[PDB]
Amino acid sequence: TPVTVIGLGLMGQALAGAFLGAGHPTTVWNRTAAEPLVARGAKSAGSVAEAVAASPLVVVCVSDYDAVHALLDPLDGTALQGRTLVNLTSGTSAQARERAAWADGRGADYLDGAILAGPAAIGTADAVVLLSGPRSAFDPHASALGGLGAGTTYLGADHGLASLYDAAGLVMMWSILNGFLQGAALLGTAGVDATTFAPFITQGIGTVADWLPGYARQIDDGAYPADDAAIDTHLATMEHLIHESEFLGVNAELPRFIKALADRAVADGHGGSGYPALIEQFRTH
Amino acid sequence: EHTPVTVIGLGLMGQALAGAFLGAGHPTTVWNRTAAKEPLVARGAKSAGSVAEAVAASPLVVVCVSDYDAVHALLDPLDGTALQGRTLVNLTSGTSAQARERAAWADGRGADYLDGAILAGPAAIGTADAVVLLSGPRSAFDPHASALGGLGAGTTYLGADHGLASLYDAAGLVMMWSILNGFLQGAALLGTAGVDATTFAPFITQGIGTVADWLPGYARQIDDGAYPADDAAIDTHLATMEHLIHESEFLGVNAELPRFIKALADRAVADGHGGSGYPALIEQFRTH
Ligand SMILES: NC(=O)c1ccc[n+]([C@@H]2O[C@H](COP(=O)([O-])OP(=O)(O)OC[C@H]3O[C@@H](n4cnc5c(N)ncnc54)[C@H](OP(=O)(O)O)[C@@H]3O)[C@@H](O)[C@H]2O)c1
Ligand SMILES: NC(=O)c1ccc[n+]([C@@H]2O[C@H](COP(=O)([O-])OP(=O)(O)OC[C@H]3O[C@@H](n4cnc5c(N)ncnc54)[C@H](OP(=O)(O)O)[C@@H]3O)[C@@H](O)[C@H]2O)c1
Repeated sequence: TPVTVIGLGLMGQALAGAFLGAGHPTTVWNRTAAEPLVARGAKSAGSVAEAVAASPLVVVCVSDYDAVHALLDPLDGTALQGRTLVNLTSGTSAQARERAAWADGRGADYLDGAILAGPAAIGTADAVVLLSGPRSAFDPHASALGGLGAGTTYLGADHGLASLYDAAGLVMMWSILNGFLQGAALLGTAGVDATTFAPFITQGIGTVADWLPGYARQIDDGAYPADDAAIDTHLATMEHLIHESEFLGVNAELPRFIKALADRAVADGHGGSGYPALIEQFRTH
Repeated sequence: EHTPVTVIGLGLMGQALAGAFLGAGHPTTVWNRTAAKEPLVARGAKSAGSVAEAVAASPLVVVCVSDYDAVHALLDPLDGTALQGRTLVNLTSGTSAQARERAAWADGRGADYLDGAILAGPAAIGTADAVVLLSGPRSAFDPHASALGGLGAGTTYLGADHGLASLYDAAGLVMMWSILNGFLQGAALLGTAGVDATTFAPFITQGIGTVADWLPGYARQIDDGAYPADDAAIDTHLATMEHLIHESEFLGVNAELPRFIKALADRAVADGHGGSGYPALIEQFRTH
């Protein structure tokens, strides 16, 4: 099964590498042409149009959806007819949904994706690559695409999903790093080093993560039982976190933000509910 | 051993504590404002007439009540002699300043003092799931180490400062609220497309594990003043944070959290740490 890869930054190379390493006749193109991939078995290509004509499966990985626009919008109406396009460029759900409409009007199958791992992980069990789009676009190329890693996974029909998953993962990542930093600062005031702190906090991170499947069950019904842990009882402790932060002269913006949300929930009379009732705060504005 | 211990305060957590001390074979005296709050004296527990009697019963006294204002209310009125020669362990939640205050007070009252914090629910007490942090001087902790281990294998002594247990509790709490809020932001986003929280959860917990593994390394960076980019500099985060905001606004979900995240990164860029790795943001968390 021949496959084409458009875009050869760090990630584009990894992608092409995995397709060669899995035995695919692999055609390649980049703006700045120029090499190692053609030195393994890769056929290099003269233009974008030649790259697209080479394979029924076309993969795109460039910096943003503006670059995607730049390389794909100029193509002939016929160039994509009957082909499957897989766009692994990072972007928003709206960008993905747009390319899906565009690709449909250009007579093509389209999968929108997102890579959640570094270039080194591609082709291993560490790779996570999410795909969204219709089954008719994915099933025929499932074997080919599995070549990027066992973590290559199909999320469902709506082309917006990969983006949304990538967003949920990113906000969680920033949330954790910032929580960690707030912690290290606090403890640093008493001279405890970050490296002493870390093993403590990773144990705790694991504990909290185990609570989430249950919080998900609560969110999927509209049912937020207190379980001796109601939002009201969090409130006092959040004040302490703020007072402690202020008093030691570290930043308190994060603790104050945390208290703000809980106050809102109390103000809509959800004081008596479990923490996951805060989903309503995250749903509005 | 049959080494006697007293427990003052019998809310959910106070009961669990007293339960663990009985279950470990300790002659266990008990007191609560709302007396008869009973099942404990129905196991082998001796109940007590007043706070003073409870303190006179045991060389080891443990306190677990709602806040340090309550602690003030029950302990300040005692005679100067009532605590002489005893070890007081306060497992009430509070601030480092509240802990350091009681340590001074307890010292002037002729007592050894450990300040602690419980990081687990009542059910976990007496098991391997219990985490109970203790801080204070070795002289206060060593002679009662066996007794206190009876609360769980996760019972741990943090060192001399009477403020450390509070500070560890704070770090753990802020991390906990940070993760839950991240999770809720995610669920709201994915909810717009009809994907259920329970579908989402296994995806996010895989990721949480991946990020946690980065932290020992981030700690090493923070402990030197050295924040190398590792092909992942704060500048390169910046574009993506804008997308998270634009996505949030556009789908009509809350965007305060994504905006807050971008705010901090902007500050770091404005002090010319754009080129550094993410852990250079510790400086933002250390000021204002
Ligand atoms: N590497 C990672 O850590 C990682 C992880 C997950 C996802 N991703 C995503 O993968 C995608 C690719 O990133 P990358 O690793 O390739 O980083 P990158 O090196 O910045 O991307 C470079 C690729 O984009 C092309 N490009 C950029 N602007 C262009 C334009 N106006 N016209 C034509 N081509 C343009 C570059 O062509 P030139 O030859 O002209 O430079 C090159 O092919 C990005 O969405 C990135 O977010 C990356
Ligand atoms: N349970 C948990 O999930 C958990 C987890 C970690 C830490 N903790 C901590 O454990 C400590 C105790 O909380 P808990 O869960 O046992 O709370 P609780 O169910 O509110 O029990 C609170 C205790 O506070 C006492 N109290 C409050 N004000 C008082 C006063 N002015 N004078 C005398 N006694 C007073 C109550 O006695 P009355 O019954 O007579 O009112 C009761 O024994 C708290 O600091 C809490 O943060 C609890």
